Formats: sequence, C-alpha cells, structure tokens
Amino acid sequence: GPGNEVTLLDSRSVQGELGWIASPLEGGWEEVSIMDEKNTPIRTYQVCNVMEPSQNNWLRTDWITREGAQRVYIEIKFTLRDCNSLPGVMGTCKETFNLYYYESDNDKERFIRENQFVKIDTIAADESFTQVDIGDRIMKLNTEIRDVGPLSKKGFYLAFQDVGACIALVSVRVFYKKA
Amino acid sequence: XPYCVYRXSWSC
Repeated sequence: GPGNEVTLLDSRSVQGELGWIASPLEGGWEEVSIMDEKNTPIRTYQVCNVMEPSQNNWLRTDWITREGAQRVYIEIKFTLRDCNSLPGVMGTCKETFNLYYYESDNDKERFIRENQFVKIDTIAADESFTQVDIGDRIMKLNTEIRDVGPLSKKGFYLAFQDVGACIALVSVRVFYKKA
Repeated sequence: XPYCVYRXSWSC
C-alpha cells in the first residue's frame, strides 16, 4: 500500500495549473478543471479532435526524479468516448492513446524530439475501473497501471500521444516501491 | 474540436 510506495508525481496533488508541455501548444491537449465538492480543481488534460485527420498531439510532463529507483509504476485514471457514441462519420476515430518515456539527467529539457521517446504501451479502456466520488457525481474512470524500467538517468519525462481519440486524462501518478 | 469535453459526464 501507500506505506511501501514513494510517490514521484501525482497530478492530483499539484497546486495550480499543471502547465505540462503540449505540442501543438493550442488546439490539441488542453487543461480542463473539474471542480470537486470543496471547489478544488481536478486538473485534467483532454483532447478530442475526432473530426480532423492526421492527429499527432503530444503532451509531456515536467522532469520527474527517479530517486534511485530503477523500476517505476505509472497509474492513469482516464475516460474515453467510444467512437460509436460520437455521431458523425469519423473514419480515423481511435479509442486508445500511446504512453512514452524519455530518460534524462537534464531537468529543464525543451523540445525533446518525438524519436527520443520510448514507447511503454498503447493504452485502451480495458476491464479495470475506479470510482471517484466528487460530490455531485461519481466519476467512473478506467484505471491502468504500467511498470517501466530499468531506469538509469537522474530522472525522466513521461509523454502521452493522441492520434485521434476523445480522451480525458483525469489522474496520473508515478511511484516506486521502497525496500 | 474538442467535439466533446469531460466534465462528471462527457458532453458533446
């Protein structure tokens, strides 16, 4: 449990805007706040350009220290709209997104090339869900976890690539397990 | 787009 985990990043516990780096800067991944019962914002990132072709929208975290862990765990809570629930002809609509990482000793990288990112997985809605009670509503979200390693630079960046889905990333947590 | 935005529920 949390007792044996050390959190490296938790998007839910960041104060103020996440300000993660989106490419394109506008019109792709955008920050959307969902207000919880205490009027604290849940900072989500969303993109839904299902009506436009050739989507390649990237979103990357800031630098995340690995603190001497070689194996980290990435937990994402998200929701997608199924293509069959979106009216309109959408020949290129997708229901997945891609997850990547890039290791670096440099905590202030800018414009990391697409080809520097290493793919972790294609993420889809699968069997596993969680419920997040926010007062007026209970968010029923897919929950997926992936391990990454072995890591060997001082830290890393995580990235999410959309290629034409209708996706909301509601929570991203990265942790390691401490012996 | 965004064609839809997720708020509690999706709205499109």
